[PDB]
Amino acid sequence: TEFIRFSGVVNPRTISGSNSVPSTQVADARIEYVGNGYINEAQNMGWLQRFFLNLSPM
Amino acid sequence: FGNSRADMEASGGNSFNGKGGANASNTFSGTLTVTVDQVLANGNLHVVGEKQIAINQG
Ligand SMILES: O=C(O)[C@H]1C[C@@H](O)[C@@H](O)[C@@H]([C@H](O)CO)O1
Repeated sequence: TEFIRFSGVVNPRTISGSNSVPSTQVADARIEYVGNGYINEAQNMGWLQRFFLNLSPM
Repeated sequence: FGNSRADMEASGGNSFNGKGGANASNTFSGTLTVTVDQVLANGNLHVVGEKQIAINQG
């Protein structure tokens, strides 16, 4: 599953025509596009590799 | 000058070369909607804004 969530503050004067406003005109833009399942799990580093990345010298 | 008493031969050289340089460039091509923080005495507005984006894995 994919979750696309948006949050922000919109001035009720930049809304143009068909109730549409570009995200660049929204203050406090919070945009999340996350996924689940093994497809998302395959994009995680892995505990040992993450530890080496954060601690291993060079 | 009967012998090599006056016979003379000499050479000398002195070469020096120094160089130096430095560069610094930066670019930014975004658009961000900010919010007023306070109104100054002269009418200038203190604007602060923030936007968080979670594409995936970070
Ligand atoms: O007239 C001199 O004073 C010289 C003539 C060269 O021969 C010179 O080299 C020296 C030599 O050392 C004598 O042994 O003598």
